[PDB]
Amino acid sequence: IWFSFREISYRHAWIAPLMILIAVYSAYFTSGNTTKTNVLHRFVAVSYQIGDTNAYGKGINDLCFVFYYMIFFTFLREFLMDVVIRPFAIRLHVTSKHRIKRIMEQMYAIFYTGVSGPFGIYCMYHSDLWFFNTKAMYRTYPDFTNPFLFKVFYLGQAAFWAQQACILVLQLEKPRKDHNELTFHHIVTLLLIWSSYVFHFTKMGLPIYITMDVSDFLLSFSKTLNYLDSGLAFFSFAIFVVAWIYLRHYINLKILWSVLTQFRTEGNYVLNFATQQYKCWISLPIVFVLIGALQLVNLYWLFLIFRVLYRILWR
Amino acid sequence: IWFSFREISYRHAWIAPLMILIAVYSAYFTSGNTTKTNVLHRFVAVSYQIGDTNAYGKGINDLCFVFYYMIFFTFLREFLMDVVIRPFAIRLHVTSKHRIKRIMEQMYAIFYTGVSGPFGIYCMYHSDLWFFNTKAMYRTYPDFTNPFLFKVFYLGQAAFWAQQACILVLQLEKPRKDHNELTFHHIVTLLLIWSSYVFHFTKMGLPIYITMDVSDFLLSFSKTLNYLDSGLAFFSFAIFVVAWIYLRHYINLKILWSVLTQFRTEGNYVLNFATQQYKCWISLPIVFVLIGALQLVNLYWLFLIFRVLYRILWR
Amino acid sequence: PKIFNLFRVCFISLLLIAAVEYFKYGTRINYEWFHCTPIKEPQSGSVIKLWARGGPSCDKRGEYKTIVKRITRDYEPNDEHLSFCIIENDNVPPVHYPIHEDKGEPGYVAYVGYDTDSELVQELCADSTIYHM
Amino acid sequence: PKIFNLFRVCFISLLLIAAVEYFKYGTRINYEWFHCTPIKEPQSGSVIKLWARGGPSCDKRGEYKTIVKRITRDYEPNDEHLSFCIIENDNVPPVHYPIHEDKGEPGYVAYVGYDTDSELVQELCADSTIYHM
Ligand SMILES: CCCCCCCCCCCCCCCCCCCCCCCCCC(=O)N[C@@H](C)[C@@H](O)C[C@H](O)CCCC[C@@H](O)C[C@H](C)C[C@H](OC(=O)C[C@@H](CC(=O)O)C(=O)O)[C@H](OC(=O)C[C@@H](CC(=O)O)C(=O)O)[C@H](C)CCCC
Ligand SMILES: CCCCCCCCCCCCCCCCCCCCCCCCCC(=O)N[C@@H](C)[C@@H](O)C[C@H](O)CCCC[C@@H](O)C[C@H](C)C[C@H](OC(=O)C[C@@H](CC(=O)O)C(=O)O)[C@H](OC(=O)C[C@@H](CC(=O)O)C(=O)O)[C@H](C)CCCC
Repeated sequence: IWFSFREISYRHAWIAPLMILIAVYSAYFTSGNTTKTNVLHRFVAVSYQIGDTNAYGKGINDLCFVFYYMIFFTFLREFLMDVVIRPFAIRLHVTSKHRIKRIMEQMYAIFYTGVSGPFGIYCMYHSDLWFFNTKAMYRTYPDFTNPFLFKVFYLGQAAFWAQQACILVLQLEKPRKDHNELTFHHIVTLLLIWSSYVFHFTKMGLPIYITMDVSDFLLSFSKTLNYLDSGLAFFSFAIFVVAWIYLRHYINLKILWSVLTQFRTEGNYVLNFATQQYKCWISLPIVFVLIGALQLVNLYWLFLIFRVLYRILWR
Repeated sequence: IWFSFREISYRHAWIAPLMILIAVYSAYFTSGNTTKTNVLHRFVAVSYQIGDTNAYGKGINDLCFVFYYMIFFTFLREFLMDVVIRPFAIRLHVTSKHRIKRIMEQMYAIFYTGVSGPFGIYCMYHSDLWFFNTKAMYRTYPDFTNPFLFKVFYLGQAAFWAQQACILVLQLEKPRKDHNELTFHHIVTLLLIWSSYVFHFTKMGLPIYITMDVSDFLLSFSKTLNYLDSGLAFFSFAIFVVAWIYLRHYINLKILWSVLTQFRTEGNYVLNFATQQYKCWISLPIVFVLIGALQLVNLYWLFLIFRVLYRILWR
Repeated sequence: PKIFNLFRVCFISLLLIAAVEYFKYGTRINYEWFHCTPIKEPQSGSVIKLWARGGPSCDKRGEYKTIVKRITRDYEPNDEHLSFCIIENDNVPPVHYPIHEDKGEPGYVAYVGYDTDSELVQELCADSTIYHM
Repeated sequence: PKIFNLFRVCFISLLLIAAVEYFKYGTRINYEWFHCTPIKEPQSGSVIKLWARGGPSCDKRGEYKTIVKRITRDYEPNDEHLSFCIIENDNVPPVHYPIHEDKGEPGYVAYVGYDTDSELVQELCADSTIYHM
């Protein structure tokens, strides 16, 4: 069955990750203790529940969970893409190579972001961060524990972006696409996620997930409407550019100004290595540099968007 | 003078190290304080004198001294070799390429070993190690301090062998010579010297310097007498083989047996990381393995010597 | 003239030298980790009893270092304030342990608890001074 | 399919993760190195006076750790046996230092000497217990 498996793994790239996921889930669920006393629980579920409240700690089972759901997102990407989009993008009159590949990619992005954007907004709705309040982003800083949904959202985003990065590294496509700053952006994204989790800055990182996700959703929807040659694509592009300007630039300059102003004024600002209080004069430059790098990369894309608007308004 | 310097450094390779040595010595001696308060003293002289007695400590000025005298031995090798041996090996009727190169190398080895062998025997004469006594080799183990002559001898041997190794690495000759185990031997030699000094096993290392040096002297003298086609070379070879057997194999099996027996019986044998007492059950295998590796390499050469004796006794 | 091979081998050799010197220095200043093993003994509630036991290399200095390290690493004074005493065996030389596993009484013991039960530490350290932390 | 590039980048990333976690753990268990600076004060002969001074993060635990580390690292009980006492300021909270450089009195002081002058330590620690090491 060596040749059959080779052919299936060539055609369907999701069969191996599906087998891994199926095996792990069957082994975990066809058993007795499904609680933290199982060895597969550190992969299937989030660990370090503080007592029996709704607040989870951090550890190495976080790495195990992130790795297992990297495998899960690798399965989901290929399976969903093929099995669903193939039929959808073929029963729709799109006849090309570049058009089919990019409609593939943007419809998958639409699905994932439609799932993860409202999820993040719901997580930010059930906290004091409601509506990008930047003070609740610093008041109770050390934040060693996160709620259930907040932690699973955070770590699912980490697993998804880690899988994107490893796909970017383990190439399976012509790399040359004329947009390289994407590698730097992916590096900055993983650094932000990981340092945000490790150094207890997760309440600070949630608004950025929300703002990047909603912009990604609108941009992917507009590019799909472009691909289908609909004529309704310009309205969607205008909605996208307004929402991009607001949600990325206004909100992220608000967050960068919040760093400079209320990093030093809200909560604890005296360094304590014993209490793991890292909010101090030392980490302020690090936080500002990382978010400023992200915002410069976003400003570049704003320049590109304005360039395209220019072309559209004289051509 | 760029071309003149290039030509001189091509012809005479010792001019650059001579300039370095001359500069450092002139700067050190054309000054005021020639004692430990000078910055050049850590290069020119051995440091860490304990008070005003005859016993020196260890530190990083040991590394500085070793490096500066690596430069010194690099100068001495080339200058002595060229200026002296050229005239001597040319006024002697040796007409070849292989003959001239090897008579070069063996006469330099004769000079260096004639200097360093009696030196080591004199160092071992003014201690209790006299005549390869193996108990004084362990009684006062921790040995943080060494006498003046003992330290300068030890570190000069270290500098000479380090320079030999770096010449072996930075190749300037056809490497292929049909004797490669020499690289492994040089690795073992530097490991032995460095670990012997660092872990306070210098009284244990001095007999090996003596035994290897005298054997090197006799072997180089016999090979030179061979090169000159003298006819007296066989007597020298017999003297060399007897002295090799005794001084290397008998004495070094005595030292290896001394490890196994009196490593555990003489002096302190209870490990103490606070008092830097490393003579214990843990370091016994390390010491035995290093000296056994050295003795296996020597046994190989004994096989070669017996092979040559065989050829000489049926041909 | 493989200058880069010489540079790499010298670089590696210097890292070997520095690693071994750091090994010596670190095992000399942190020797009680190798020679002394902490022995805890819960008494009642939050309080425990500390001492260390090893060979002849576990001297009184090593026992004191091990005990204070356990006190300051197993109790969090930011969560709750603790209380402890250090009691010395004055019928004992600084170096008193043997090689074999029959070692007698330690040179130092300590009783450590939280301020939620400080009366137990007070009545468990007879008349030794009690340190707050 | 550059599998080796993926392996190398994952390997490097895991070393980054482990290095940062070790940084957190080590700075948490060895926090008094960053927040407390030892202040020595020679008294007469071999004896000195120890205390530590920092900001609010130099608590009583940090002062005690700094003092005992200085005692056990600046004196060699193998060469000569030493003697010391730890004196606590009980008119002081565990967290008592301010940010600015006007900090008052420490939470802990110590007098440390060798047994060659043990009478000076005995008369310099008024009625505090004296530990031998
Ligand atoms: C004391 C010491 C202690 C130390 C302490 C230290 C502690 C450390 C500090 C603690 C740290 C705390 C930190 C807290 C933060 C926590 C963060 C957590 C996580 C957050 C990160 C999340 C990461 C998400 C980021 C992302 O998501 N990042 C991603 C989002 C990011 O990577 C991806 C971005 O979304 C990329 C966006 C690019 C946009 C452009 O692309 C648009 C182009 C220009 C136009 C368009 O697109 C094309 O151009 C099509 C091209 C495609 C192409 O460009 O190739 C094509 O044709 O195929 C098309 O334009 C045309 O085509 C017009 C055409 C016709 C016309 O107009 O007439 C013409 O003109 O030609 C239009 C639509 C046609 C419409 C006609 C109406
Ligand atoms: C609790 C935890 C704590 C942990 C604690 C841990 C602490 C660590 C442990 C602490 C450690 C303590 C350790 C203490 C030790 C301290 C040590 C300090 C330093 C000591 C090291 C010093 C290093 C010196 C080593 C050296 O010096 N090492 C060096 C010495 C070593 O590297 C070099 C050796 O000396 C190499 C010797 C090789 C010998 C052969 O070579 C000989 C050949 C076979 C014969 C001859 O040589 C030739 O063969 C000539 C060939 C040359 C050729 O072979 O190429 C040619 O023709 O050109 C020729 O043979 C013929 O030619 C005969 C010919 C005619 C005939 O017979 O009829 C024939 O038959 O063909 C004869 C003479 C012709 C005579 C005719 C009578």
